Amino acid sequence: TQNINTVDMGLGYTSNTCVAYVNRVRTDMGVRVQDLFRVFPMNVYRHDEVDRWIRHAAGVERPQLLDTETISMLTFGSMSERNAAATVHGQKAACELILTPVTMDVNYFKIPNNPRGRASCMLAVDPYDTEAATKAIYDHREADAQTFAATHNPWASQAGCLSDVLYNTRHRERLGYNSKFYSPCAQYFNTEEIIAANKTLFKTIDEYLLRAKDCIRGDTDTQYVCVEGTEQLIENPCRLTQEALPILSTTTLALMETKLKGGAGAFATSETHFGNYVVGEIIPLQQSMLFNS
Amino acid sequence: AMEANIFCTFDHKLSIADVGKLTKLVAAVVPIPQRLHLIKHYQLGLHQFVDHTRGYVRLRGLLRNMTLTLMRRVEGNQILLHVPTHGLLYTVLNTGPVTWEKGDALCVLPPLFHGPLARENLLTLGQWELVLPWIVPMPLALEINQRLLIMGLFSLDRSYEEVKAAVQQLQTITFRDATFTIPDPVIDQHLLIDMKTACLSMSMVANLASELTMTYVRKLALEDSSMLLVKCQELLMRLDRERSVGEPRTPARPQHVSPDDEIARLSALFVMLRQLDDLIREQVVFTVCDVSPDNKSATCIFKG
Amino acid sequence: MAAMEANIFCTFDHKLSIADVGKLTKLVAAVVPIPQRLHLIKHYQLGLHQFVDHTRGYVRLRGLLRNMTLTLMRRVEGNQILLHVPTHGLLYTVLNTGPVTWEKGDALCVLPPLFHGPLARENLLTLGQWELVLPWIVPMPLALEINQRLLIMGLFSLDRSYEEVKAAVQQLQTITFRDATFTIPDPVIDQHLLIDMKTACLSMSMVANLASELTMTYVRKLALEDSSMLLVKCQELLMRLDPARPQHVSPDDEIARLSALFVMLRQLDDLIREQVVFTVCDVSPDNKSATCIFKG
Amino acid sequence: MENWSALELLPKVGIPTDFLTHVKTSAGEEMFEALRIYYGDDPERYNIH
Amino acid sequence: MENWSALELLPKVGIPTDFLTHVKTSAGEEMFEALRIYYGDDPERYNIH
Amino acid sequence: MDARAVAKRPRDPADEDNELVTALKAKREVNTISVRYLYHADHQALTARFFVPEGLVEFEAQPGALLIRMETGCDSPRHLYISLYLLGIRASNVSASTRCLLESVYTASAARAALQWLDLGPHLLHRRLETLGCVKTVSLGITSLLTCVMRGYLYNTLKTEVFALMIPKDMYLTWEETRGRLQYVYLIIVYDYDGPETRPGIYVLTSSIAHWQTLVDVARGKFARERCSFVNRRITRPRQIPLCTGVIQKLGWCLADDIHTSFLVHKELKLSVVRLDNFSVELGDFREFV
Amino acid sequence: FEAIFGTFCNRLEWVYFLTSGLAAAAHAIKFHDLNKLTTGKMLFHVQVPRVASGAGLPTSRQTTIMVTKYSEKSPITIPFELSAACLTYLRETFEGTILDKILNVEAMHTVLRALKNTADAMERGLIHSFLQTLLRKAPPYFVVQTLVENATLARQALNRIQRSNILQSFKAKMLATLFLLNRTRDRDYVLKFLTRLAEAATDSILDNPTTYTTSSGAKISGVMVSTANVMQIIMSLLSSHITKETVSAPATYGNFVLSPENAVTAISYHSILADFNSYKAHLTSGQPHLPNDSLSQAGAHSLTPLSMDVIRLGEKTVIMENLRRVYKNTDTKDPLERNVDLT
Amino acid sequence: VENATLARQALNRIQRSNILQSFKAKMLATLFLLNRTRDRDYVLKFLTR
Repeated sequence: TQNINTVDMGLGYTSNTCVAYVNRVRTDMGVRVQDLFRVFPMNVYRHDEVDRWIRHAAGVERPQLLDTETISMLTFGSMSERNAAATVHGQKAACELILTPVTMDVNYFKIPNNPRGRASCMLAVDPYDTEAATKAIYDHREADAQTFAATHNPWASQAGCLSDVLYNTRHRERLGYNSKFYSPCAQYFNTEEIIAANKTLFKTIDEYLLRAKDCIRGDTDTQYVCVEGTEQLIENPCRLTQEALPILSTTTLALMETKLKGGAGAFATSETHFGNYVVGEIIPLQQSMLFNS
Repeated sequence: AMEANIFCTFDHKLSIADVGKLTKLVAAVVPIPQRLHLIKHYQLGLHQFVDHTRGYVRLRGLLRNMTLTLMRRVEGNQILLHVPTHGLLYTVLNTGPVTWEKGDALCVLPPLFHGPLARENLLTLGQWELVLPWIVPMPLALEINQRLLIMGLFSLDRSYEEVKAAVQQLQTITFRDATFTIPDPVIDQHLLIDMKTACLSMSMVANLASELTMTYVRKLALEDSSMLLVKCQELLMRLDRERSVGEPRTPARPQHVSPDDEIARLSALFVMLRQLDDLIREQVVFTVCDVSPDNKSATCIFKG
Repeated sequence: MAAMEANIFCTFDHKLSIADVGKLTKLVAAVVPIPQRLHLIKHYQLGLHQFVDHTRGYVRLRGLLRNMTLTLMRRVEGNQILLHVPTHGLLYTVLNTGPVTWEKGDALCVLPPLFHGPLARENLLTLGQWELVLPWIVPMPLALEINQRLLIMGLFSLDRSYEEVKAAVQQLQTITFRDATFTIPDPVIDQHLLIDMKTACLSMSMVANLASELTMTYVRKLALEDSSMLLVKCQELLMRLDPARPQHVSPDDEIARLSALFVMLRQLDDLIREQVVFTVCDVSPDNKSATCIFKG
Repeated sequence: MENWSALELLPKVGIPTDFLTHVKTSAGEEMFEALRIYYGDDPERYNIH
Repeated sequence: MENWSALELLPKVGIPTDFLTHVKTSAGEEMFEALRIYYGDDPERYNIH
Repeated sequence: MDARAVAKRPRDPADEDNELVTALKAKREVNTISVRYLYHADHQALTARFFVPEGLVEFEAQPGALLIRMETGCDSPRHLYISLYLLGIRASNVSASTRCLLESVYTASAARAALQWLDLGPHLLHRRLETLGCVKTVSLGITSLLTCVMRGYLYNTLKTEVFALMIPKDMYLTWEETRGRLQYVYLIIVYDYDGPETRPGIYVLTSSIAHWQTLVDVARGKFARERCSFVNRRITRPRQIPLCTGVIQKLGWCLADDIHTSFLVHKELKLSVVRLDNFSVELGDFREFV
Repeated sequence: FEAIFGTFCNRLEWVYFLTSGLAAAAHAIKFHDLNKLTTGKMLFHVQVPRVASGAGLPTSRQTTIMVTKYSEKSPITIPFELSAACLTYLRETFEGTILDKILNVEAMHTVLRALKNTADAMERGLIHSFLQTLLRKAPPYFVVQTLVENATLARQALNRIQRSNILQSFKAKMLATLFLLNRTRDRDYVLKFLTRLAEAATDSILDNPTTYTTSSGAKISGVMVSTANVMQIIMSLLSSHITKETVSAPATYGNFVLSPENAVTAISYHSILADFNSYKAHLTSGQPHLPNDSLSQAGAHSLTPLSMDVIRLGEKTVIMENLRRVYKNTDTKDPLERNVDLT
Repeated sequence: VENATLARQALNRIQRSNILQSFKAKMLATLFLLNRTRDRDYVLKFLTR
């Protein structure tokens, strides 16, 4: 055994890190949605015949878990999802959020912004002011941060909305669920954490160097939450900003060809075609990551 | 030379390949019929206790008197063997059918070969072979002993299929990480004598106590210091359905039994219990602390 | 407080004759129960003699002996008595007092003394209105026969006339065992039995309800077909009279009834049991010494 | 709450102390654990018990 | 609760201490406002930190 | 064989050099490791590490407790370790004030799984429990790594302090009026069969008694009220077969004189507890009686 | 016949903590009685300089400021084992047959391997736990970059406009600096970036007059570590600045022997202050300042040369270091090899 | 060589898949050398690699 004792002799920070060189990407960068039936197994339809028709259409299995197994299922969780027989790419993820057909995409998707549809940076908020801190992120009498329209996404920004009851960890904790599955979107909805997350500026990044990182097991197909320690920790830059990054997307195959046929700057630009649109890409990784190899 | 050791020899010369099959059992339990020093391999092992007409009870009762002895180290033409001291930890070996879990109680039981083949044997050598007892966890071992007695209770009435359908299910134990078919004591129709010798011991108290006890309840009932005897006399009715004015309100009692014969009914009541007693209890020979990975070796503190 | 000392010195107040000290040298490694477990006990506490009573009940000596702490005598230099207390599970030499053959490998149990044919108890130690009564070490089967009869003695007396009570006590007091005869000193019906006699009869009753009808009919069916030397004797022990298939086959319920029955035989059978102590390995040819292991 | 009355009476060591964001901006953001700023002279230090 | 462990290690003075009523009697009378009597040898005195 | 060889006293390990030191002495090569004195070379006590969920670490953080394993029909965890204090919400013996006290401490979701599992089954509680030992040197974390004792005195490493064993006051009782110089600690579980459900009824019971016969005789005293119930249930419910009015098993023994009352302090809430001192561990299997 | 040509076995490498360039970031000390202590601390004192106010403006009184650092504690543990079978052939030799001696010579080397496999592991764990601590004190570059850019303006506790302006640089510096060699690769833009790191690093409070010093009087400062695949690029693009050098590394750990006066204070009230005897004379003299504060006084007078790499960034000769040498074949994940999620 | 260092354990199913991804991207880009680019620094880097 050994007993080292570190001492923070530095007044200001004496160490710093900058991300440098990608070599590979574990993520599938896929599309397949998270299966809530494996996230909330206990939920079932009231009518008997209806559930037989729903699971048959989604293709989801309908396990007959024993009453003993369900209790541990709601606590420690389990890797309920069967691993794929072959995976040429890697782990997949794609959490889903229903939103307005008349979303103001020109003011939203073109630039990085909160998936909730109302910006909720805690650094902009006055530290240790829980009353004001919870008002700007929920109460809509105040003008919104970023775009000053009160709420681009009424079905997401509201407290108690379908995105809130279904993805906030405390509202999810009241429901039965498998904790081991990892939903990327949950980090934006942790009201009991994010409201307490605000602090003085130097103390905020210090907590960012501890609790902010999340565990993800590395051998399983789909992502799973894991006990910290044995697995390498994964910091998320978005936790400091609470603003998700837009990516390239095309309404139709036609507009996609113009991007692939273009030069190095083609990914950066955004385009529209009547009711169709094409989101621009804020970080030109698509040209860089593949060509850089 | 601090460690005590029980030496053993071999009459047959070992094959060099055979020497390595003892090294796979460095920690296996090696029961010894009687404490000694030099021991011929014919004395070694449970195989000398094998019997033909005798049933499973003979293999188990002799095992209780055997001095369990952990294997130490094979050394050429020798077998080191140490008898564990009480209260010290030792690394035994999980040769038993069921995987161990931490903290489980353990009690030795004779091996039980079943129907379909699986693991068989490795140490055949001139008729004699090195059989080893199973080391089942205790809570499962109580279930095993209950099956062999009840399966012999149905041995008298194999003729009907519904009885055979039940014994077929009692034969199949179902527990954690394991399923097994414990062999039926019934064979060649008639039951083996050692089970029939034991099955009567249960039927004795099941019947002999159904009449002899009636006389002694009424006299002790006068005290009522614990009050239960007022209801204890009605516990002897042996019935489920409520009485319906058939008037068997009071138990039947023996009539004018001879005073000398009355003593014989009680004197023989307990000699049957002395035979049945061996199956009633299982000493905890070992208590595992933490199972080693691969479910092979496991450290255990010796008990008893 | 220091944990009770492994080594105990016993010192006698009364002056000892040479005839006494010579008996102690041959008494070495005998089991000598003590109650106090003090580092320096008086000889009055030594032995079982101080607990004797006018009733001289053999029953009360059985329960009082169970509260005793067994010890092995060692090194009888001079007046001092080195009563070492054995550790559990270790080997120790043992020296017999009661004349019993002691077959090797049997379990042993401490027992209140009986008497052999002389009745003199001769070569016993008398020491000024005091004696050294050391309880016998006996084989386990003898501990059953000496006690299972004793439970019967309180039962049979309950319904019989006093002239018929003495007739049974006269027979049950003697117990042959491994050639040698034995007899129980002053058996005594007492409240010491009644506290135990009642729970036995209660244990006799609960077993009568636990049994399945097939478990009780198993012999009456067996007499219809098979015949054997054991089965003929069992009919003498039972009332004579008072395939249709079993009435109900519920194996999950049948096996559950058996588990409660084992609770009774771990209890009712244990009433005649005494806790085992020494485990014989190799008896000496003189049968005056034997290595032993394990305690109560 | 430490023993702030001691620190201004105990002898210390003068050290260079360059660091980012002023000094009130750093201590005022609680980047250090314990702190005890005061804008005047402190009457409370001469007492001893 | 005091700091009895300091007294159990620090060197003292050989002062005679005659007084009435034995000495264990004083512990049973609470004549002193605080005490920590104990019988056997105490391992705990070595718990320096 | 030599006459001097039998003259020799039994070998003293402490006089001998350490096995790690001896190989270094043959090469005369210093290493950074301090091999001069191996730790835990002198402990008669036997121990084994137990990984534990973080939600059950409370109360156990104070040295001295009881870890009884609890088998479960779930495939994972297959064995949820249970503190005796966690079992107090289940025991009928605990006072409703004492029960409400510690129950607030068990707000962790991992602790919530325990109460769900004791109730769902038909099996009796004593069959699912298994005594293991006592806490010492808690690791504390998301997965606590307790070093539970198997057979011996609890104490701090290097013998610096002898840990006491803690027992709640409600579960402790004294049959004797005058303590003996020695008394064994028998853990005991006694059901009170009734009707809709069979409540437990824990009672740790120090006693001078050692022999099993006299030990279960005094147990028939105050517990005779359950004895009237266990028999009354038999005539009441044919086909139903209640078994074991109670269970006794040895846990260890104590010097008796060292015992005195105390109280634990955790999460602000206090809880008075009987405090065994030099409790040597001596495990004993459950023993049925009616 | 089935011939078997001679067997081979790898030779062990001899890593050391002081030999590594990561040690330049630490002032290592030995302290035998470490197990007893609970917490350490170092109180600070800062009185603010001020400038004269103009007419019509509020002035500024002198403002004393004091703060107290603490000290985190972590341990490490490596199991290793010897089979009792091989262990008993050690001291318990049998007859002196030539065959029996082989098991003695083998068991004696079984211990030498069992120790040096762990003794070598003990040095690497200090490399690993120390680098593990720096990651907890290593804010992402865009955070530190925002400070140096707007530190100067916010003399007061940050304004709500200032806090918003600080947040604006958190994003603008995140979308471009998120990856470097993957994107731009100008040889000057890398040097322009890396030289900006050393200006953003605050100096450690203690100073080292001589330890870690370039020959001919150049004063070393700073250090950095990376995976070999990234250092393989940096050796090329910045080869004009990189030079090998024999750094004067300390030869041995320092020590912090307790003062005899501390031995009383450790028992009297369970607390200690370093060099307690030194403070007494400074009160009687009335002098405020002291020559040193223990931690810089903790030995390490010895020094030894060893070769290292350095770079000329801002006239700060930063040490270069690579940890590929000390994590090869190890079953642990390399701490420098991590990953970054992007929503 | 690009991925050997990370995979101390036997390769993960995600690791094996990223191994396959390099097999396609490298096989096409390096399918022919002198037939494609003839840059001096590129071939000098490719050969020392």
